[PDB]
Amino acid sequence: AQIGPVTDLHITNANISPDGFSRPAVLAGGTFPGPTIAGNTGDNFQITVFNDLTDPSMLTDTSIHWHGLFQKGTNWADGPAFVTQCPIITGQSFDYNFNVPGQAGTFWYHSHLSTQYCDGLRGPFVVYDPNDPNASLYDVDDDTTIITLADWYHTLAQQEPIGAAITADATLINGLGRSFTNTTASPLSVITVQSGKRYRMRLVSISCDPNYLFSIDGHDMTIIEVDGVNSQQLTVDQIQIFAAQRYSFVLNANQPVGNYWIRAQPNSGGQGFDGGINSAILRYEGATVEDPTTTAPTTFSNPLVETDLHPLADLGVPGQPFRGGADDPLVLNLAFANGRFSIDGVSFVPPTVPVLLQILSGAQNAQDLLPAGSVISLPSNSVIEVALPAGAAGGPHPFHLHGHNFAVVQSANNATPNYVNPIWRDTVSIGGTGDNVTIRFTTNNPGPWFLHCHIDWHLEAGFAIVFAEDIPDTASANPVPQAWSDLCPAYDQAHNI
Ligand SMILES: *[C@@H]1O[C@H](CO)[C@@H](O[C@@H]2O[C@H](CO)[C@@H](O)[C@H](O)[C@H]2NC(C)=O)[C@H](O)[C@H]1NC(C)=O
Ligand SMILES: *[C@@H]1O[C@H](CO)[C@@H](O[C@@H]2O[C@H](CO)[C@@H](O)[C@H](O)[C@H]2NC(C)=O)[C@H](O)[C@H]1NC(C)=O
Ligand SMILES: [Cu+2]
Ligand SMILES: [Cu+2]
Ligand SMILES: [Cu+2]
Ligand SMILES: [Cu+2]
Ligand SMILES: [F-]
Repeated sequence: AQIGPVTDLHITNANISPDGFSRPAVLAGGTFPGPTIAGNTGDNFQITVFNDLTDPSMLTDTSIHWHGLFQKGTNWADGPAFVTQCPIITGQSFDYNFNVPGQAGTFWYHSHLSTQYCDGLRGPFVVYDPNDPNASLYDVDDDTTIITLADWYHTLAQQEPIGAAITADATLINGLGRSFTNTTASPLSVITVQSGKRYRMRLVSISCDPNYLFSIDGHDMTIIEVDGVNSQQLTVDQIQIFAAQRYSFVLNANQPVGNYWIRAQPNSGGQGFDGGINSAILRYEGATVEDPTTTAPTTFSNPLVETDLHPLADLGVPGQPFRGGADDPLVLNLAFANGRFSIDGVSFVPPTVPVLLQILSGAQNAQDLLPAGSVISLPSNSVIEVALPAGAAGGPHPFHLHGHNFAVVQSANNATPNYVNPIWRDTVSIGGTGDNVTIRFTTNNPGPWFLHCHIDWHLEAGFAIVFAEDIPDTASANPVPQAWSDLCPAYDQAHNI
């Protein structure tokens, strides 16, 4: 029941009750989470998105981002509203037609208009590798081995009151889970395994906000992929996974036939597992159909620490092995005050004309681009370093860069940089007060690429900038289809702009 790489995808409103509480939602493919979109490395995806939304309480416009896919030469298909396109209006459709050369791994898709993905438009996106170097580590890798972690809110995203704290009402694992308050014994998700087999579990955070402490009672987890990047095998018994991150791990079904709790503890909202909140079930074939009776340890033996991860391939680190050892070394001042986030003193407010369209129309330096102060040019064919020192309220903030993955030269909670063999990924926690999480990449992908905190509430409140990478080559690199050119006139007509 995976769809793609060529598929329609209808975006609708419907009622759902994933924790026993009914509310309206914004859904892809009629379900929460949406159906898995899948193909093989190098495939041409043609995802024709039909906007059938009618309920303005969750916005009737939409735009979809394919998280972690580089979109080289297809910046117009990336999805962030007012960065690479105007939204699709209701009753219209749009073909996101792109290729995935050189990528294979676990991704996801989500609305990238306002906080709409929180209202339900989120699902997995898997690019399989027919020649996967990790293939011999497991037996089973299919739709039944994808594990999504989601925060779910009873209050609609657009209706979250100004000046009140936002927390979720349930953790959903594979779309099901129980509410933190007024808990009812609604169905839990079951992940089924066969004793003796090995599974590539593809763990996807589709969170709007919390990070999760993920574990499986009685089991350990051997990480083999991080945000699309193959890793050396790293065995852990708990994974702290931040919004929008992905891991693949090998699960060896090597415990007695039985039932085992799957745990996903968010950093906000309900604490613990009373009444079966924050829980799913790992069930072995032949086990009794009943809840697990297992318990977690008080202290985990081998939690994931990001500096323990290393690429499977020899990826290195571009630039020179010291702070500022890049062609374009940046240090961002990341701040929060009075309900708004800012980067270098500027709070992101989406522009009327998408950044890409501004560039195609001839705006040719970043000082000419709107929003003023929110668009930073990057030079072509250059090593970029971005230091992201933490401290802003609401952390730990998982920062994400479109169009690229990056070397994590410095991770949370550890002052030592790694210029030799750090993991590469696309979403990274910037940690806690005094940290200096730092990323590096090379600019080989012309176009405007969003950089933002992936806590969606923080993005909405301004925690973003756009890197206008290689402005001079953006138009030649990214020819645009007529349907894309039609988006802004249709949107602005519908909204009387
Ligand atoms: C994080 O690392 C960056 C460099 O990657 C530091 O930036 C330097 O900051 C000082 C002022 O604090 C400037 O004088 C330097 O020009 C900056 N660049 C360098 C040394 O390469 C930054 O201070 C670090 N931040 C924290 C909080 O540790
Ligand atoms: C803090 O981060 C550093 C840098 O990633 C880690 O240092 C590496 O540790 C490994 C394992 O012992 C050594 O092989 C490397 O040579 C170290 N690299 C550097 C540059 O020092 C360190 O382990 C991390 N600290 C903790 C507690 O995990
Ligand atoms: Cu994303
Ligand atoms: Cu993205
Ligand atoms: Cu944030
Ligand atoms: Cu984004
Ligand atoms: F992305």
